[PDB]
Formats: sequence, C-alpha cells, structure tokens
Amino acid sequence: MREIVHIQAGQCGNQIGAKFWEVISDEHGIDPTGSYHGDSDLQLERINVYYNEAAGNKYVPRAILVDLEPGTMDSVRSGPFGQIFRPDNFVFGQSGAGNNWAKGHYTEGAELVDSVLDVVRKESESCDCLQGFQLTHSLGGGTGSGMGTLLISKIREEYPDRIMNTFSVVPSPKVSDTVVEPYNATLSVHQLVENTDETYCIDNEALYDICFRTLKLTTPTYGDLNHLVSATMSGVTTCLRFPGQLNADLRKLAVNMVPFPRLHFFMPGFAPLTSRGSQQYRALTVPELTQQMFDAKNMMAACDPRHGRYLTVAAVFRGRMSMKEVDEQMLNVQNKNSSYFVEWIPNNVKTAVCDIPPRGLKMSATFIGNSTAIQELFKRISEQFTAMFRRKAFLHWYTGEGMDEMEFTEAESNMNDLVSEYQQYQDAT
Amino acid sequence: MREIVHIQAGQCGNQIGAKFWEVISDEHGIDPTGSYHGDSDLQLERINVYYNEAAGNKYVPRAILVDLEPGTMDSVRSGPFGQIFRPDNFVFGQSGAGNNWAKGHYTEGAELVDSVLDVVRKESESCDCLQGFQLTHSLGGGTGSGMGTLLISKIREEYPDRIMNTFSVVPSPKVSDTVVEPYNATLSVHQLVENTDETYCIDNEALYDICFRTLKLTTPTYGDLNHLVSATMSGVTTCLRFPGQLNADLRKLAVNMVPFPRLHFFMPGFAPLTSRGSQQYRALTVPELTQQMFDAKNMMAACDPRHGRYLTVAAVFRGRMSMKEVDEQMLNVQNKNSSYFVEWIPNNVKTAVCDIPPRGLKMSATFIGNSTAIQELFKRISEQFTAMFRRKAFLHWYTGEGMDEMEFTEAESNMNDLVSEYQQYQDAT
Amino acid sequence: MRECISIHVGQAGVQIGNACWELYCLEHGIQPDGQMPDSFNTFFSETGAGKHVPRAVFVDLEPTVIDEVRTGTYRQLFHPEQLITGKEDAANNYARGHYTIGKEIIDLVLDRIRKLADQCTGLQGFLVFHSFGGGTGSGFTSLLMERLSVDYGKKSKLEFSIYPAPQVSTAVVEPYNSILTTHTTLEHSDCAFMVDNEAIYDICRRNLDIERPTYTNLNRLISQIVSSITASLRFDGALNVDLTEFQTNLVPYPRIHFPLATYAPVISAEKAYHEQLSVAEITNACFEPANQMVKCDPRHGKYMACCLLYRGDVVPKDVNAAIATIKTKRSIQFVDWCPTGFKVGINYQPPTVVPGGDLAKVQRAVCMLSNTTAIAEAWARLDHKFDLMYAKRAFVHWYVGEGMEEGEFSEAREDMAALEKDYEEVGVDS
Amino acid sequence: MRECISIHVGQAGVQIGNACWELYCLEHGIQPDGQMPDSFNTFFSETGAGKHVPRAVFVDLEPTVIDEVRTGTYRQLFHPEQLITGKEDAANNYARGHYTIGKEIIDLVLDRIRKLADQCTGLQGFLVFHSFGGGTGSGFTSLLMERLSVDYGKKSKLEFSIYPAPQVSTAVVEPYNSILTTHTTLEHSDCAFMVDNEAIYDICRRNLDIERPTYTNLNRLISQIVSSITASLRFDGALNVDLTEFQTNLVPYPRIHFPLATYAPVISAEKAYHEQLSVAEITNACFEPANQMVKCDPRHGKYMACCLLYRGDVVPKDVNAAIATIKTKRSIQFVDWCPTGFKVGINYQPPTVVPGGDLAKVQRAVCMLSNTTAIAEAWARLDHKFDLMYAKRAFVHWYVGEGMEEGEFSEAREDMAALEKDYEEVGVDS
Ligand SMILES: Nc1nc2c(ncn2[C@@H]2O[C@H](COP(=O)(O)OP(=O)(O)OP(=O)(O)O)[C@@H](O)[C@H]2O)c(=O)[nH]1
Ligand SMILES: Nc1nc2c(ncn2[C@@H]2O[C@H](COP(=O)(O)OP(=O)(O)OP(=O)(O)O)[C@@H](O)[C@H]2O)c(=O)[nH]1
Ligand SMILES: Nc1nc2c(ncn2[C@@H]2O[C@H](COP(=O)(O)OP(=O)(O)OP(O)(O)=S)[C@@H](O)[C@H]2O)c(=O)[nH]1
Ligand SMILES: Nc1nc2c(ncn2[C@@H]2O[C@H](COP(=O)(O)OP(=O)(O)OP(O)(O)=S)[C@@H](O)[C@H]2O)c(=O)[nH]1
Ligand SMILES: [Mg+2]
Ligand SMILES: [Mg+2]
Repeated sequence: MREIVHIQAGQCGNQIGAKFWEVISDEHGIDPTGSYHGDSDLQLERINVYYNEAAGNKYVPRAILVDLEPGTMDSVRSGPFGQIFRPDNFVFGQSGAGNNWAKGHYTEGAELVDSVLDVVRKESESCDCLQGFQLTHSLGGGTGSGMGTLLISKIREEYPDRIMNTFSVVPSPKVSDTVVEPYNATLSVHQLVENTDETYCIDNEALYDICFRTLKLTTPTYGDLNHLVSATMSGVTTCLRFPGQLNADLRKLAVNMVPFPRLHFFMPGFAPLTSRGSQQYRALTVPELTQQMFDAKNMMAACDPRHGRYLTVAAVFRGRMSMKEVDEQMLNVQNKNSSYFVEWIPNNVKTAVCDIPPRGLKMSATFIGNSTAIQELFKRISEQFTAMFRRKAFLHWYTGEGMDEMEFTEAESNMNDLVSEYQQYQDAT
Repeated sequence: MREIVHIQAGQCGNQIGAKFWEVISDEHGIDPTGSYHGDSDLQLERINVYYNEAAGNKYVPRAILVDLEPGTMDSVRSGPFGQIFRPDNFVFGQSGAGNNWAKGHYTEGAELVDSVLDVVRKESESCDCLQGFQLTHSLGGGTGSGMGTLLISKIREEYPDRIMNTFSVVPSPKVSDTVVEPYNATLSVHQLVENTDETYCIDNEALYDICFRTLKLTTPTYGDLNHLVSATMSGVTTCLRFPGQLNADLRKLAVNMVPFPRLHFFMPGFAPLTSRGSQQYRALTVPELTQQMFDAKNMMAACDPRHGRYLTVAAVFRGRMSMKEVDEQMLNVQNKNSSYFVEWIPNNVKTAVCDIPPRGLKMSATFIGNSTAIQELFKRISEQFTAMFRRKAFLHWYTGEGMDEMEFTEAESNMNDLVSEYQQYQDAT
Repeated sequence: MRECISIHVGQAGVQIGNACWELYCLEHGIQPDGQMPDSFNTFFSETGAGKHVPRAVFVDLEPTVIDEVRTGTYRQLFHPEQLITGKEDAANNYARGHYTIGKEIIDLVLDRIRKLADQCTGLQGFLVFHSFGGGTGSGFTSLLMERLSVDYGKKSKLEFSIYPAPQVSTAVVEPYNSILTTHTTLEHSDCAFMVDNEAIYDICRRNLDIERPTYTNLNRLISQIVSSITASLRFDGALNVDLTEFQTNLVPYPRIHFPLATYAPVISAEKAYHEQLSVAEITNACFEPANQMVKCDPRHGKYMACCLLYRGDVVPKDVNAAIATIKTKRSIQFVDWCPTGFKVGINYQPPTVVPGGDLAKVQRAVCMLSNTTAIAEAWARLDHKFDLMYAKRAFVHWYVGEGMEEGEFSEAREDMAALEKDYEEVGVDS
Repeated sequence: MRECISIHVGQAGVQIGNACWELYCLEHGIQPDGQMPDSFNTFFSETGAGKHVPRAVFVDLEPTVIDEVRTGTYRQLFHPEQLITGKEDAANNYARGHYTIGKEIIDLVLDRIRKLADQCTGLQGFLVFHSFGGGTGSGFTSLLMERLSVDYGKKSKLEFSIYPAPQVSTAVVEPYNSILTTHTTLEHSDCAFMVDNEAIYDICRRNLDIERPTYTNLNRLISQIVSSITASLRFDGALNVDLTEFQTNLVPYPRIHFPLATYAPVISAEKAYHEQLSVAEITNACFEPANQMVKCDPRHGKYMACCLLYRGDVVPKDVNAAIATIKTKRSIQFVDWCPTGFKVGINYQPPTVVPGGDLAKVQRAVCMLSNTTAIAEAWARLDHKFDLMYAKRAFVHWYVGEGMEEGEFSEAREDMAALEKDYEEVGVDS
C-alpha cells in the first residue's frame, strides 16, 4: 500500500541518502541488520512504504544506489547501516564522469543506465501499488546531474502516471564548488522542468547559515547538513506512514503546491531548530513552531522569500496538537504578511497533521514553500551560463562527448522562459 | 515401478554423472557404501526408480559407466561415492577416440559397444517396468558424441517404445574447446534428431555466467558447474520419485513440451540461485522463484529466449506451496510477456508440483523451455561446419576411419532442415 | 580498482620518483622490501603472498641514476623489468632523445606499460615525471606521449614538469629543448603541472630556514604536491576529486593546459609550535605570491581556474568561508568569462611526514592548482631566449647532426608564437 | 596401462633424454637406482621387487655419449639392452645414417622395441627425439620411422626435433641432412614438434638472466615441454588430452604436421617474487613472439591450430576468459577455414622443478602447441640454402660415396618445393 522507490546518484546523493535511511530506520525501529526492535505496532503497520520484507524477520530498504565511481559506494557499505542495503542494489561504474554533465548523460552514464533500469523495474514490480520515485542528487556535478536526469527521463517514460520527486542540491550564490557547475545545473534544470512533478531545492549556503546561526554549531560538518535534509525528507512522507488527523500524501501536496505544471520548485524548511543549551529556555508550542517556519533565515534555499511572493505554502505538523490552534496560526500568518502572498490564490496555505512526532521531540513541522523568489536562483545560473557560453569556455569538454551547441542553447532558452513565467505570476494582480 | 536406466559416456558424461549420483544418494538417504541411513519412509518408497536392491540392506545405482579411456573411470572409482557403483557396470576401453567422432561411432566405440549393450539389456531385464534411459555426455568430443550416439541408436532399436532422454553438453559460441568440435556436434545432432525423445541442451558458457554473475563465484570449478546440472536433472524426475499434488513424469513432460517430433531440444533452467551472504536478504516465495526462472541470464543454454518465442514451457516446483499462487504466477508470465510465446498454442505453460523439496531449501523450481531461439545455436554450428567442410579441412582424420563425404553432407542437410523448421514456427501466426 | 600508472623519465623524473615512492610506502605502511605487517592498491599491485609492487616505470637513457635505485634501499621494491636503462644518454639534445637514442628503447618502454596496463581493471590514467631541459626529459618524453596517445587514445595523461627558471640554468641549450618538447607534446597532453627549482629553493630558504636546500629537498616538496593530488583516490574523503576532473575544471581551451601548483603550509617544527594553522590561514598563505612554486607574478595576471585540494582536519563550511574572503581580495582577479573560478576538494587524511624530512607534521594541508595568464610571461621569456641563440644558429648543428631538420625549429617557434597570442587573446575582457 | 615408448637417437636425442628421464624420476619419486620408498607406469615398467625401468631406447652410432649414461648417475636406472651403441658415427652424413652404418643396427633397435612393446597392454605410441642436422638424427631416424610404419601401422608416432637455426649452425652440410630427412620421414610421421636452439638461448638470456646458457639448460627446458605434453596421461586432470588427440586437432592436412612449442612462465626465483602468475598473464606471455622456441614471426603468418595445455592451480573459467581476450587481439590472426582454433587441456599437477635447475617453482604453467603458416619461411630459407650448395655440387661426392644416388637429391628438393607450395595454398582465404 503505497510503495516509494528511493534512488541515489553520485557522492552527494549517496551521502544524503544514507543519512535519510538512518533516520527512517530509527523511526520504524529497524536496527543496522534490518531487524525490527521497536515498541509499537504502528511502527510496522506501514513499513512497506520504504522497506521490502525479506525472509527471517528482516526489512530491506527499497533503495537503489548509483555512481560512476565506486569509492562512495564502498564508504556507504562500510558505514553504520551499510549492511542493511541489498547488495545487488548498489550499481557502480569504474570510470567516473570527470564533473561533466555530458559524460553522465550520454557516455559513461549511458553505459551504466540499463543496469540501473533493470533493478528499478524489478523494484517497481515488487510493489503492490507504487506511489512513485524519490531521487537524491546534486545538479552541479556530472553523475547526479547528467546520469540522474537520464534516469529520471527513462523512469518517467516507463511509468508516466507515477509521481517523480527530487531532492536536488543546488549551486550556491557566493562560492562555486566546481568551475563548470553553471553548465551542469542549467542542463539538469532543462530535464527537471519537463520530467519531475516536484523538486525540493536545497542549498548548502543556506544550510551552513542555519547550522552556524540557528543551531549554534561553530564548525558544522556535511553529516550535520545532511541530517537536516533527512529530517525534511522524512517530514514530507510522515502522513503516508503513520495515522493522522488530517492526512496528506505526495499527490495531494503536489496538487496543492503546483498551480501550473512547470512551477514545481520548492523551498523546503524545517522547524524547530535550537542549540543544546538554548532548548531548556523555550516551550515548543504550535505558534512558536509556526513563527520559526515563516522567516527567511530558516529557508534551505539561498533566496529571500521577501524578494517575491508565495504562490502556495504546505505545512506538515507532527505530534499531538490542537487543530484549531494550527488553523488560527495559518490564518494569522496569511493576514499579517498579506503582501508576501499572491492575491489570486485565496487560502493558499495547506495544512497536514500526523499524530506520530519524530524521535526526541514532542512536536515538529515541515514547510514547503512555492515562492516566486526562487527565480533569482535561476537568473543567477542563466547569467553565469551566458558569461561562459558567449566565449565558448570549457565547451570542447562537452562537444568532445558528442554534444552540440544547439542543445545548450535550447536549455538556456527553456531556463529563461521559466524565469519569465515566474516573473509574470509575481507581478500579476 | 518405473525404473530409469542411467548411462554415462566419456569424461564429461562421467563427471556430471558422478555428481548427479551424489545428489541423488543424499536425497534418498544413501551413504557412500549403498546403505540407507535416512529418516523418512518416503525416501525408500520409490527408491527402485534409480537403485537396485542388493543383499544385506544395500542399494546400487542402475548406472552404466562407459569410456574409451580408463583414467576417468579410475578417478570416479577413487572419488567419494566411487565404491557405490557395481564394478561390472564400468565398461572401459584402452585406446580412446582421439577427439574423433568416427572413432567413437565406427571404430574403437564399435569394438566396445557390444559389451555395453550386454550390460544394458541385463539392467533392462532387472526392471519390472522400465520407463527408459537417460544419457549424459558431450557432443563435441569423440566418445560421448560418436560412441554415445551409437549406443542410443542400438538402445532405441532394442526398445522403441521406451523414452530416450539426453543431457548433452553443447559447444560454446565464444570459444571452442576442440578444433573439430563442429564436425563432432553436427554428426551427433543428426543421430539425436532421429533417435532421442527429448534433449536438454546444457552449455558451459551459460553455466560460467550463472556461477560468476548470479552465484557470485569468483572462480567457479567444473564440479560447481556439474552441481547445477545435477540439480536440474534431479528436478526433472522428482515427481516420479516422491508424492505430489499435481504429479508429472517423463512421458507427460515430453507430451506437453514436444508438439512436433523433431523439436525436442530444451533449454533447461533452475531456480533459486543465490550467494552465501545474499540469501538472508530475500524470501523464497513462489513469485520470486517464477521471476528467477523467466529471464535470459538464468538459462543454461547460450541463447537469448528474447531472440525467439517459447513453443512451450514446463515448470516443476518442489516444496510445500500454494497451487493457486503458482497458477496465478503462470498466468501472469504468459499475459505480461505475450510477445515471447507462440500465439497458436494457448496455455503453453505446464505445471507440476512435488511436495518434497531438495535438501537445504524449503522450495525450488526447475524450468524446461522449448524456445525457437535454440535455432541460433544450430545455425552457428552449421556455419562453422560449412567453413571447414568446404575446404575439406581435417577430413582425412574421419575418412581414414572409413567415413565418406556423403554422410557428412546428409548430416549437414538434416541440421539445416531442422533450423528451417524452427524458423517456420517462429514466424507463423 | 582505480589504478594510476606512474612514469619517471630521465634524472629529474627518476629522482623525484624516488621521493614519491618513498612517501607512498610510508603512507600505506609498505616496507622497502614490498611487505606490510586496501587503499595502497591504486599505486601498488600485489603478488603471491606479502609483497606489493609499484605501478611504475623508471626510464633513463644512461644507467647511472637508475643503477642507484637498483643497488639502493628500495632494490626489492621494484621488479627489475620496470627499471629501464640504455647505454648512452641524450646529451641535452632533444633530437637524441626523440630520434637517435630514444627510438631504440621506446618499443621496450611501451611493451612494459602494456603489461602494467593489462593488470589494471579500472585504469584512471598516467602520471609522467620529467623535465623540459634534458635531452631525455624533452625528446624521449615527447616520443612517449605520441605513442601513448595512439595506443591508449582518450585515457587521461598528466605531466609534472621541472620548468626552466628565469635566471637559474644548468644547460646552455635548455631553451631549445624546452621549446621543441612543448611544441611536440602540446596536442598529446591533457594537463601539465609546471614547477620551478628557483621558487622551491626560495621557499626552502624563506619558509623552512634552510641555508642550503639540496635537490632532495625539492623532490620531497614535490612528492607532497603529488600526494595531495592522488590522496582523493587513495583515501576516503568528504568531497572528492579524481584525475579526470582536473582537466575539465582547470583547462578552459585545449592549448591552455598549464596550471601551477602551490602547497601550504611549509614550515619547520621550531616555527610550527608558535602558529595555529586554520583553513583560512593556509589558504591565505597559498594565495600570496611568495609561496608559489613558479617564479611568476599572479598580481600582474588573471586567474582562469583555481582548484583547492584540502587534506586532514578540515571542515567544509570553514573552507567556504576562507574562499569567500579571498574572493573579495584586490590581489585576486579572475578573467571576465569565468564567474565560477573555484573547484574544492576535501580529504580526511592529514599529510604524512617522511622521517628525517624538512617539513613539520601538520593537522591540515592544502594544494592549489591554478591557471593564470601570468604564465604567458614565462613563455615570452623562453621565446626571447630561443630567438637570441637561433638568430646566430648557435648549437643548431648538433640537432641537425642527430637527424632533425632546421625547418622544424622555425615550426616549433611559430607554434609557440601562436600559443603566446592565444594567451593574450584569452586575457582580454568581453 | 596407456604406455608410451620413448626413443632417443644420436647426441641431441640422448642428451635431451637424459634431461627428460631425470625429470620423470623426480616427478614420480623414482631414485637413480630405479627404487622408490601407480602413475609412473606409463613411462616405467616394474620388475620383481622395488625397481622401475624406463620404457625407453637410447641409440647412437658411436659409443661416447651413451657411455656417459652407462658410467653416470643413472647407470642402474636403465637395463643394458636399452642402451644401444655402434662403433663409428654417421659423420654428419644422412647416407651413413640411413644406409652404410644404420643398416647394421636397425634390426637390433627394432628387436628391442618389439620386446618393449610386448610388455605393453595399451601402447599409446612412440616419442622420438633427434635432430635434423646430424647423420644419425637425420639418416638413422628416417630409417627407423620407415620400419616402425611397416611393423606397427597406424600407431601414433610423435617427433621432437632440434630444427636448424637461421644463423646458428654447427655443421656445413646441415641443409642437406635436414632436407633429405624431412623428405624421407614426411609420409611416416603424424606430428613433429620443432624446437630451435637459438630461440631457447634467447629465452634463457632474456627471461632467465643467464649470461651463458649451456646445452644442458636447453635440454632442461625441453624436458618441461615434454612433461606438459605427457602430464595429462601420467596424472589426473579436469580436462584431458592424450597423444592421439594432438594429431587430430593440430594437423589439418597430412603434410602440414609441424606444430611449434611455447612454454610459460620461464623465470628465475629472484624475478618470480615480484610477479603474480595468473592464467591470463601466462597465456599472454605465450602468445607474444619473443617467448617462442622457434626463431620465426607469427605476426607475419596465420594460426591454423592452437592447443593450450595448462597445469597446476588452474580454473577452467579463467582459461576461457584468457583465451577470449587473446581471440580479440590484432596480433593473433587465424586462417579463414578455421573458426574454432583452440584446443584446451587442464591438469591438476603443478610443474615439478629439478633440484639445481634454472627455472623457479610456479603454481601454474602452460605449454602451447601451435601450427602456423609462418613456418613456410623457415622451409624457404632451408631450400635456398640447399640450392646455393647444390648448384655447385658442394659435398655431394660424400653422399654418393656412401651409396646415395644424385637423383634422390633432386627428388628431395622437388618434394620440399611441393611442400612449400602446399603451405602457400593453405595460407590464402576462401
Ligand atoms: N627538482 C629537481 N630538478 C632536477 C633534478 N635533477 C635535475 N633537475 C633539473 O633537470 C634539468 C636537467 O635535466 P636531467 O633530468 O638531468 O637531464 P636528462 O633528462 O637526464 O636528459 P639528458 O641527460 O640530456 O639525456 C635541469 O633543469 C635540472 O635543474 C632533481 O632531482 N630535482
Ligand atoms: N638442444 C640441443 N641440441 C643439440 C644438443 N646436442 C647437439 N645438438 C644439436 O644437434 C645438431 C648436431 O647433431 P648431433 O645430434 O650431435 O649429431 P648426431 O645425431 O650424433 O649425428 P652424427 O654425429 O653425424 O652421426 C646441431 O644442430 C646441434 O646444435 C643438445 O644437447 N641439446
Ligand atoms: N549537502 C551536501 N552537499 C554535498 C555533499 N557532497 C557534495 N555536495 C555538494 O554537491 C556538489 C557536488 O556533488 P558531487 O557529489 O561531487 O556530485 P557528483 O556528480 O557525484 O560528482 P561527479 O561524480 O560528477 S565528479 C557540490 O556543490 C558540493 O558542495 C554532501 O554530502 N552533502
Ligand atoms: N560441464 C562440464 N563440461 C565438461 C566436463 N568435461 C568436459 N566438458 C566439456 O565437454 C567437451 C569435451 O568433453 P570430453 O569429456 O573431452 O568428451 P570426450 O568424448 O570424453 O572426449 P574424447 O574421449 O573423445 S578425447 C568440452 O567442450 C568441455 O568443455 C565437465 O566435467 N563438466
Ligand atoms: Mg641524463
Ligand atoms: Mg654423433
């Protein structure tokens, strides 16, 4: 009953993915071997959403791990929880893509993709009623971006009526992690606009800010960053996996959040978030949570929601709390912050409530904002793309792999059109 | 009640045969001396199918071991279980055939054949109700191929109303094990088409692939390969030897699988097959087994079933399982893979179920596919034959033994006709 | 799995190789006899029981330098067939290296490479160590590269090069050798890492307080840089960079494939105790011109790509912060066609220190590979040097005597002129 | 049961025999006195109580070489009647070997063979060791073969031959001897394994690091090859090959019965420690022209049959893999009439090593028997040599003086011309 298929591409994709898996196992009372050692029957009731049941009271993630290089895979295998994964679900190459989108999409990735697809199909067939697919990856590299997009394209072709959702780690504004990342992002976005139903935009710049400023982590590590992402991810599917009072799911959320097909790029957020010492000096009531959710400093995308308008916002609450209170809070935010919400979508806040809170907390919240401010990010990428492409810088690395200028051009154009569309709705009255 | 007579020819034939015997003894609770040390009365009920009862609570294989060279025989005798065999049932020459079909069929083999035949007749007379004969051998050498075919011919002449089944190890496509193997195979096939009722095609290339890819055996040995073959073999007779819910036998299987007399060349398969570590991470339910059975990577013949169509498929299941489930699975495979099944044989899947599973497993499956793709194999052999015969290469080795070109020619022609026939049914609507 | 084949050509290449393989052994816990009481495997193949052999070829046209290896401490480390020697050297003559002497052993060298490559399951590529100035380093290397390009195709090839100094030469004919080998190798090399002996000496004197640094010291320093480049492949890291990634991220146009290496921190133990070496601090050190290993001025050029490879106790956020501040800095200008100029690698393993070495043990290190229009200056200098001698046909008769044609000189020179113009064109803003 | 009779003719044949029987004894644990403190039995008959005697005949027309055997370490190993000597040698004259001197002992030799054969229950055939160049190796051997063909018929006969080198001769009349004996033996031999002293010396120098290899070394090497050929008969194996199988699988036409032997690995202990010797690795070694034991170029010819005999720690799948990759390789081309070119044997017993030998102890070995159109070159050379001397009738008077007729020379030459044409015809594609 509503199986989700999990797919992980590249170093980023696999590191976030592992963390996510760790989070989920703890929640469902699963140990590093796949055995259930939980307390309550509710933990196992909907375990089939993420786990296949193997022989001898074991549970195995419906997870496929993909990379053109093996090192990351090896690391995962050696990690805590590495042994829970199905050995045949690790699909790795030997070559790599050399941070090149073309290599991931057309060359090395192409050589590996069929093997992935075979596994994927099998996984799909395992499931009684497949909800769809969640892909974790970056847009800035070669495998996650080129191979990942290719995978998406094929999956969509095979299963056009299932939901495709992505958790994409997007390039940062202040500093680039690679030189060609604008190319890789731009190309990837071209595919994503046509082939995903919803995309959570996650940015490391925002994450670091959150960790340093809000969590009071002097020197945050990538693991810590991943943890936040995992928390968000778990939050989005919580209403599918546990009983609630007003239950959401992936389809419903998409319907509420996506008024036009191309505008499916969300700014995710998570609340609460406190230091170790600071948590004793405040109570986690619903209004506090709401307040934490609605501000720029708590968004995991490097763009200010106050630079645009919210088209829609979905809030997913976990824990025992009063529905009336929640509703009041939702009303209040709309009323007081009227200028940040588009006027032609009345009651543009959607609420879901799941009775099971995450571990360690009595209540939590997950925020999904569809804000016209995300256009800024796209614009930056377009600018950076242009600056390089106009001088044909690095182009021979991509053309050498069989790619043509036309493809680049079209991709750019598509991106530009999306930006224009975003602008149009931002400005509409 | 339904005695089977077992015959082994040449090195291959004897190595596979020994393994088979070992498998069978374990199943029926027989130790290396011929004494029953099993637990249940069901193990002895139908022991007469493969064993003669000797004096003093001993059981002896109804097995005849034949070779033109003695070394293999000696090895067998010295092996674990070597002492279980009747000493008078080892019939060996001193000369060999020098990898020459002619020597096996007309010369050295001819000198030895009468001695074999005498034993065979005696064995037949021992039995209350002889089902027929199973021959294990290769087609690529001289003894298994030439002598074996000769033996078959004589046996058929003597006992035309009994079933003749063969487990033939066929030449590989990528690499040849001998230079003249196309000649030896082609000649052998000429005999097999006219004189066997059913032939299981087993190919070492496929076997290695299975062992390396599926079983995760880094460096498989011939013993391991033989084990797989033995498992298949035991599977085909399981319903004759143990009580079941829907019982098959050799005759029934032949009837179901052979719609036209010449088309009796099967691609055998066995399921399940897993690594040592990987078995804990999956349950052996019937659908899983079915899935394992129906794919190209699990076939023991080096040809892709997706390159042709299935005329018929027989599936034999062992263990306690639900008949309904089995039926559903059978239906499902037919429905979803419609294009790989000939349209003019409705319900072309035959099912048998035996309640006794093999040792170590709770359930297993054996697959017998009659696929038009096997024509590829024959075509390859024909091509290779032609390439050599057109230049009369190596021909003096065969003509020197009294053979004429006409015989070769006729053999070639027969092979070609078979291929044509296969093609015709593949293409028919 | 991800094997790397190292080729050491001529005296420079061999001696540097000595330092590199010494370091690798210490890093992986391999003894000088090949024994150890899984990461090693990209650099060492494994044989029988308790022995590990470098994935390397050492080649020189004379026996003397390699004979030291054969008779030395690491005699048991290498298999005899991977230590290749001729009888007579190339005598600082590219012609002898490329043609007369080199054509006698090229087949042999390549045969051994083929044998090495046959035992690789996931060959990443080749690391070639040599100099621009020697007859072997120039002529043989060019020959070798040509053959490799033919027989292996698009497999990644990387060069570490002892580029000639502005005012510190050994040979008189260095400019000729440099020019010809650059010309001949250009279309066959994917990325070449220049390093200059003068600069390293300065570093040794200024930063390490060494009155009289020896070639050994320089070699040791080089070994560190090489280790940083390959540590991402030999060890587990937070954020990883492989040999294929450099050429994508550091080479914007095919001909402009000369990034420069800078390593930090280079300090003595006595000086290390009074300093806390943060990521920001070492990055700043790197991005200051005095710590560069080529005697050139980036303040007078523009950056086209910077790749920063951090190792040890390093935290991604910190690196980001460090880079951000360097971005602001006046002395760092980037070309106008490149808004994203940084590629960043972070590896968990701290730099290993060779017993009896000149460097102190640090918690963090960083190796920058940067590509700068300032390199044009060096090329201009070299061209000028060539021009002065060639105008008089000084030494030319030697080259012709070894089978080179005079027209090829002019050809080399014009190609280099073109290269110089290419840099200039790249320099200007859109 | 499956007995094999060995015949050693002339100095070469006898000396090689010494090396072979020494090896066999070590392999079966037979002491030099015939004692041991069941596999032996194909090569050794057994007498009374605690003594084993070689199924062998050693023949030479002079006493000196066999006298060494009689007085030497293995004096007690052989029965006196199996060591046969005349008084005067054939003096590098085929005529003396075949007629004048040979006709005096041929009856004796054959009588002893008959006695040997009478104690065989399952005679597989004969292994004949000799040279092409000597008067005994050429003339006597031809005589012997003729008689054997008559008295034993279709029993398999195999030859191991010291084929003359291209530029390393002992005698001047070698070409004459070679040509005549090839002519006379052709229709009587089923398969003959050529081996060349020059090639073996090269192998010894290059692969074993021996400055000055002796005939002893060559003999030892040969003994290995022979052991590989017969190990499938002397030991238990996974997949087996017998003496009758070779001629079926290696001889495509009656006259084209000259396959060549290649053995791998041939290494010293010092060199063996830095190498892991896989099936793929040794197969590749074999299939490279420098390790061949005839000085000829397969790259310039085509393969008609390859038979690969593996021994020791060898796994069938691995062998298959190895062969598959070699099939792809550009340097291996097969004739168009032969899509299946490989016969493969695999035996469990590792190669045994002679105490004080030049070869290191290995877990695996392989012996390839391959038949190549490249052998035509050798024949052409030999014919040319014959022509040069015969045009002047140089040395001819000797042969005529010993009862040969001049017409027989021309006959031999024309037959060889025909042979050469046959190879050529075979060469071309359909
Ligand atoms: N860094 C460093 N540079 C070296 C070393 N040895 C030589 N060089 C430099 O290399 C150049 C001389 O080249 P060599 O490698 O000795 O010459 P070669 O390659 O053997 O060429 P020929 O002897 O001419 O055949 C000069 O610029 C030297 O300063 C060394 O150990 N370390
Ligand atoms: N490999 C090898 N070749 C040998 C050996 N002894 C001699 N030869 C070669 O055999 C040829 C000479 O023939 P021999 O066998 O000495 O002569 P022969 O057969 O005794 O004939 P005559 O003395 O003429 O009666 C030359 O090509 C030698 O190089 C040996 O021990 N090993
Ligand atoms: N949040 C988070 N971001 C990461 C992680 N690893 C990498 N990134 C970010 O992702 C981008 C590069 O991701 P990476 O994993 O190298 O992609 P890749 O496609 O696997 O790289 P490649 O195989 O083409 S070379 C960089 O912007 C980096 O900052 C991680 O573990 N967590
Ligand atoms: N699966 C399997 N295949 C084998 C075995 N032994 C041989 N073969 C295969 O059989 C073929 C040759 O079989 P072999 O046993 O030599 O036939 P033979 O007739 O006895 O050979 P001969 O006496 O004429 S020389 C080869 O293709 C080889 O790969 C075995 O034990 N198991
Ligand atoms: Mg030098
Ligand atoms: Mg002599």
